Amino acid sequence: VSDLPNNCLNASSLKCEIKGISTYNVYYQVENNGVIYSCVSDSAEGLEKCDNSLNLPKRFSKVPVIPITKLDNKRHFSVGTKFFISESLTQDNYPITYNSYPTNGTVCLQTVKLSGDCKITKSNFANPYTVSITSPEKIMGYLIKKPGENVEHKVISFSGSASITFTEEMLDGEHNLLCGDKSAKIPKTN
Amino acid sequence: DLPNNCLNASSLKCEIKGISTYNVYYQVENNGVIYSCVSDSAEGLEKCDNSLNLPKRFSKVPVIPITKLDNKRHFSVGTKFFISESLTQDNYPITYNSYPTNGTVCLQTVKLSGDCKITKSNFANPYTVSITSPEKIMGYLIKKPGENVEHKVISFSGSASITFTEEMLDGEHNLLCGDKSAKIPKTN
Ligand SMILES: *[C@@H]1O[C@H](CO)[C@@H](O[C@@H]2O[C@H](CO)[C@@H](O)[C@H](O)[C@H]2NC(C)=O)[C@H](O)[C@H]1NC(C)=O
Ligand SMILES: *[C@@H]1O[C@H](CO)[C@@H](O[C@@H]2O[C@H](CO)[C@@H](O)[C@H](O)[C@H]2NC(C)=O)[C@H](O)[C@H]1NC(C)=O
Ligand SMILES: *[C@@H]1O[C@H](CO)[C@@H](O)[C@H](O)[C@H]1NC(C)=O
Ligand SMILES: *[C@@H]1O[C@H](CO)[C@@H](O)[C@H](O)[C@H]1NC(C)=O
Repeated sequence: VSDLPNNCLNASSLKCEIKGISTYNVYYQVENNGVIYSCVSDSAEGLEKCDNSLNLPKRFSKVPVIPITKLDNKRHFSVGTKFFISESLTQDNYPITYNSYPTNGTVCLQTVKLSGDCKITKSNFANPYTVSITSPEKIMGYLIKKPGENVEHKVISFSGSASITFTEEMLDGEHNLLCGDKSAKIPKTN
Repeated sequence: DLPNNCLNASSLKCEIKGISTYNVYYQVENNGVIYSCVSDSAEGLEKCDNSLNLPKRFSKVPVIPITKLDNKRHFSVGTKFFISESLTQDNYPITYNSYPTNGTVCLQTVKLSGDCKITKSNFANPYTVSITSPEKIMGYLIKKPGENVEHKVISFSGSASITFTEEMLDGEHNLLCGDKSAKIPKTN
């Protein structure tokens, strides 16, 4: 029971400090016996007493996201930010634990986009403004977004299948339905 | 200007800050002010400090950061620089491939990306497969998990014929192409 990564787990038992809050995970370090451990988690549990825990959300959405690498489709696909492990630019890779995985590296904060398999179809059952989204993965996210908006905390998580009926404000020619790695233009009403 | 001083290292005091497998991160000085820079073009940087291992060309196959640390050993094809956000809310101006922005530079272990289909065509050599891809350029590599093979990645357009070597026929090498991986079988 080698418990190196465990130090990040009991943080209800240690002096803790949040260093950063992203849309989908938290960046914090904890002290034990004078040694500092860096941690990244997608779970907000037990971090209430940490310093800088003021804006710690109720829970984190667990939808699959990946970094946006082409900067010009940032406005289109952005759904917030997340913390990632990366390599040090000065080779000072320090020990750090990511979602209870021990590793070496540093912390990167990056704007992210939805990802994963999501099937989009137009439904027979209601109307051309009702769509069905399905996914073989445990959790899949979708977001309806006009480019440039800040609707980052409106990612909806679903398991297996869901149905959406577009509102009228969405039925201009500028709203896109983002689901997993997919983007589909939402039609104009008339 | 935002990209001007930075597409202009040949005439200025340049300094390379890092060289990844697929691009270079440098900075330039003009009239006393420093400008950060990220380019996948090696040209014009010869005069920069720390230029010894600056390659002739950077491969331009699409690559994206590995987000699940577990399957790093299997898919890794080197490292690349990317723009990120300041953790301390101090975002400075950077030019990425002549695209100007605010942010921070990140260095991330990277994997192959894009659409690639592994179809084993009927040929005369048992060890020859055909790969297809609709993208303008696509990349592939033969590696065994953990193999430190970077700069062994191959560009191709439309299609390509891969003729396996002997060593690759241990059941431990994978055909990485785009976002696809396939296991090279044991044959005797
Ligand atoms: C992270 O890096 C450390 C080294 O800083 C690795 O831990 C061992 O550290 C000793 C120093 O006492 C080195 O001599 C060893 O080479 C390292 N062990 C091994 C097996 O490589 C550690 O393994 C690295 N990875 C993780 C997940 O901690
Ligand atoms: C993001 O980048 C823009 C680039 O135009 C910044 O805008 C100006 O940047 C120059 C230096 O690059 C400063 O001297 C100006 O004071 C900036 N402000 C304006 C209004 O032009 C901008 O400050 C950067 N940051 C943000 C949050 O947009
Ligand atoms: C660490 O402490 C937490 C309670 O804050 C508990 O969930 C966990 O089981 C503890 N682990 C060990 C090894 O004591
Ligand atoms: C960059 O360098 C050239 C070198 O002749 C210089 O004249 C000018 O400042 C810049 N030119 C361009 C096209 O950016």
